[PDB]
Amino acid sequence: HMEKVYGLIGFPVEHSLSPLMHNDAFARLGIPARYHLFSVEPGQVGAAIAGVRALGIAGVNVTIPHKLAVIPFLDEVDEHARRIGAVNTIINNDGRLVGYNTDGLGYVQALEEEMNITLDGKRSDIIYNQNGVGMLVYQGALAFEKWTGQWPDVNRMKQLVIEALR
Amino acid sequence: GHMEKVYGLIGFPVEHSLSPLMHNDAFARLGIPARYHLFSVEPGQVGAAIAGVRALGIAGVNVTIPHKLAVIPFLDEVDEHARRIGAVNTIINNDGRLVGYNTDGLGYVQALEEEMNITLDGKRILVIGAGGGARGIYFSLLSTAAERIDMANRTVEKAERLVREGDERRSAYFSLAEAETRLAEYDIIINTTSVGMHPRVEVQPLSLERLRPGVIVSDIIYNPLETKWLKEAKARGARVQNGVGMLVYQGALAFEKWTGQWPDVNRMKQLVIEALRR
Ligand SMILES: [Cl-]
Ligand SMILES: [Cl-]
Repeated sequence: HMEKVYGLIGFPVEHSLSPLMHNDAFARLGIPARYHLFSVEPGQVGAAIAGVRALGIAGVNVTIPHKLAVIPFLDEVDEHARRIGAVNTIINNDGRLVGYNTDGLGYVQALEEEMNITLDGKRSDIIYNQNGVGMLVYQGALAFEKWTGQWPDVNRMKQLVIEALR
Repeated sequence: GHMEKVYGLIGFPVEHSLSPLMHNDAFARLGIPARYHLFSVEPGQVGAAIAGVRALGIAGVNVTIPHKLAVIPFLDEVDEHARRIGAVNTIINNDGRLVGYNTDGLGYVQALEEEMNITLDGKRILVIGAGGGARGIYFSLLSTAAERIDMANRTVEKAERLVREGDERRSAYFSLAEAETRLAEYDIIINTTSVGMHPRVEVQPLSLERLRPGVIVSDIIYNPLETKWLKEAKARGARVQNGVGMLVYQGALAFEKWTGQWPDVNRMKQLVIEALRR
């Protein structure tokens, strides 16, 4: 079968662990696809996004330093991402590119699940190299769910991440 | 873990390709951090796709119908052999600079010499058809020590035009009718037309009536794995070859151009044949 293409856009991206967790998750769920790393120099972000649409790449995550840069090139941006003024997740719907930001929701969810608490109280270090691991995994999983419609096994993603960071 | 490099095919359509099958298996057997994908590119979306290749850092892509001519303006450089053919089927991305090549000719030739264990020295060759699928083969054959490379085509003027681009000292142009009458004058006969290809199988590129026994009859068609033409040639005592080899060597040459390593062609043929017989 023809696998769909996904990946991470950023500069640098070579040491990202997103491929590790996403690819294991695709396989686990029998999803014909692969997650890659796209090193995009500042100045070519416009061409990278136009490139995503033209090549039919299914979707891409966006890390430093393009979260803000990709916005003018999308066809639609989620009100939340607009407000934040940053996008870390893009999906290509038959040519229409929509931007989302799962960094926040991801931090929150990973917090209350890893700490087993509820923010309704006063209402951790995101650096993973509480860890930022939970955040890395959850923001990715939210993106994974947007693309595939399936919520991946986060415990497995965390396990692979941690093991690698060690 | 290492960053996988991205390769793929651009065209419209691309889903039928066997390149992923071949390349992904080769990357695995050789321990190469990479994957070959399929990228559908609509006519008029070529400039954006190429710009994408540069921006995203895609290592290389093959090009097929109907973009082999259309991609040229977006390339920084085009190999001399590809410029002569006027089509690019292989692009390598050298850290931002795109160079195009065409593996048609060498793919065919190298597969012929190896599969049939022969040298082209002094061979009298007849190429049938004068289309894009024949230009690479024709030009590469001219670079060998073949005795002659003649060309036959239904519309003789197209063959004449191509021969003028060639030598004219070792190559003459003929109509299919003329070619059939002098079919005995050739050591190797090559069909580059799609006559006999799926689904219109019960027809042949040209009559083998005057074919000599023991000569080589080469058909680049690989679907079916044996055209009516090849079957009859075998019956007439000819050594035969379908296009599987060309397809494979086209892939191997691009693969080597990209990685610097020559893949296992027998393994590639094995997978290809299985996919075709499926
Ligand atoms: Cl012409
Ligand atoms: Cl072929």
